[PDB]
Amino acid sequence: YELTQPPSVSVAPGQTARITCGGNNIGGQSVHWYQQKPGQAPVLVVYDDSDRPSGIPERFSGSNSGNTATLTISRVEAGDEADYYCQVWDSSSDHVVFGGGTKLTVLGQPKAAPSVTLFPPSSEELQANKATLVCLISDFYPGAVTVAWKADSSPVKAGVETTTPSKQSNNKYAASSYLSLTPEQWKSHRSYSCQVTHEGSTVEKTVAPT
Amino acid sequence: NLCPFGEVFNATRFASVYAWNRKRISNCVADYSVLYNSASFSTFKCYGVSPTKLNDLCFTNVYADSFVIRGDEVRQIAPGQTGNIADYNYKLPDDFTGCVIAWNSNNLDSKVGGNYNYLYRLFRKSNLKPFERDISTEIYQAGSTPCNGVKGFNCYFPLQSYGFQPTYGVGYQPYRVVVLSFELLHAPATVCGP
Amino acid sequence: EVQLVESGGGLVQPGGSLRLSCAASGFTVSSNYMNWVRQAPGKGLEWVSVIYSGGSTYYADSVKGRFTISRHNSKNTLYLQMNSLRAEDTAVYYCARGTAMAYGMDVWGQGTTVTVSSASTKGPSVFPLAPSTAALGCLVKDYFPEPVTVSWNSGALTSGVHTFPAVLQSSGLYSLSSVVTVPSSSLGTQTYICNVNHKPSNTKVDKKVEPK
Ligand SMILES: *[C@@H]1O[C@H](CO)[C@@H](O)[C@H](O)[C@H]1NC(C)=O
Repeated sequence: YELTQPPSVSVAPGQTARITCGGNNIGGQSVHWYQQKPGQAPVLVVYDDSDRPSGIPERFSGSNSGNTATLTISRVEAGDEADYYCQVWDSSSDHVVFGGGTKLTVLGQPKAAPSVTLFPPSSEELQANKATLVCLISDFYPGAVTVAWKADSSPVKAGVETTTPSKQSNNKYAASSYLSLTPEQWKSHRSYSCQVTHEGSTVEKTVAPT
Repeated sequence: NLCPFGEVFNATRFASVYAWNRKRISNCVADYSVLYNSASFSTFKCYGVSPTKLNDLCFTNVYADSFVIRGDEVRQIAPGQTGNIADYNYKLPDDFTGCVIAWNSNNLDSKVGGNYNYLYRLFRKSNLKPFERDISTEIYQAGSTPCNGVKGFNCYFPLQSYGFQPTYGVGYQPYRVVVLSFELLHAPATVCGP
Repeated sequence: EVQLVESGGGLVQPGGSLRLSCAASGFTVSSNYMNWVRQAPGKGLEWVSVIYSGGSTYYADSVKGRFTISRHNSKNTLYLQMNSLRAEDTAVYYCARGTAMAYGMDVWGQGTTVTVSSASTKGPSVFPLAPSTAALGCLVKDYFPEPVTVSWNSGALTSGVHTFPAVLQSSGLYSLSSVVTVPSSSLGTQTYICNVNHKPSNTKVDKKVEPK
């Protein structure tokens, strides 16, 4: 079972934020929404798809429609910046399934498209029987990107290692991804591409063996 | 003098799993192959016996237990299983000799706004013994503080509702389940096959 | 007074064993649904295990056969025994009360950290990221532990430098990159020397980056 959440949701202070959660059997399941502030433990903010726990502000509301559960945060304040997770119990696999997590960031800055630089393995690296592709993303806001590595046109997940976005000196965000492979796979492919998806816009950079 | 299996399988209304309905069958002949070859049952699993041999076998009593669960919980109605239905609602013995029959009842037990008349036990301190029944609705005490019969912190209502809807997935659709236990004591076997 | 307090986390070699404890106050563990839920650094929440009030247990596919959930009513404590540990188990582990079937998980612990790594003090490898205005790079690979210092031309080049935060590898090592934005007119004119200093291993390396 999979619970699908948008990785990032950005809303200006005082506006209304909506976080969706999709699943094949969500209509029959009880969806629970948890909030996790940076550095802390998760807190329950919605249970049984619409019920507010004691101590949770009234602006946190749960809604269910068909097979989609929506957490609505009204009159959003900057303190609500956090990672929000939807959770169910899937009885098809006897599992507690979590969503991918949505990074709710309260906008206090103009949106900035990411700048991506891709570096192929060095000659000395291939001489040392190793190879590393270095994708570097910088100068993007909000600080949430999705990194996808492709060999020619086929997605690759083995050897992918990405950092959590980090604030720069200019209040913008940066991250780094590394693809590790043997020189065999490096020289037996057309090109290797790093795709960085930020706020629904994808920026792709490709390199080829020379 | 046919065994009254019709009023168990073709019953208009079915019991909740937490309050499952037992019907004793004795002093009649029963054709089990007609059961295995009719109504297009979703699941029909026999432990310790086969229907073809059942048609040529004799037993002291036959207990038919009827209830309604969701499809994904049908696999819980089996010996050696765990889970909410198996532990807190309906438990089969490890030596279970008998059959389990289940069929989809979405067209009967589902409603557009949600059918909440079917309930299952979610909270219980200890697992049920085999064939034990618990229809109590006393407020479950999770903490050390007494509950005094009111819902609150550490004070949960033991039963939960399925809320069956036609648009639900198959694993979350209402399935009707009949469990046939075959009891063979040191008494003349009055219920047999042709 | 309603709290969950975790303990037992720390550093464990791959293939080792470790027991996590979660002491409860404000409710009785033996009569509650109790879950262990872990979170890897930078990734999302992953449910690990649950124990029912009646004793039935469920585990995630990733930990099946290795982890064991248990409880002690005398100390009102939940326990998670973890054997045959691998690097992918490195995470912060929380204990929580409740069932996802209804009412959710309300009370959570503060979480304890578990790091499965065999990494020791190791010097880095410094490699050149050549350009095709133009971008030059120094790749620092497979070093432990933090931190490492990167400069360009003995620290005399600072305009346009960017030393990215290091990655935390599954093996337990670290790696980062440092980028300088230089003009295309100075590719074959000026020499660019990147100096990397790692004090734990006394490793100082200077590398020249030139176009291919
Ligand atoms: C239920 O009704 C159908 C109607 O055709 C019949 O064939 C079937 O035998 C009945 N069920 C039982 C258990 O007799």
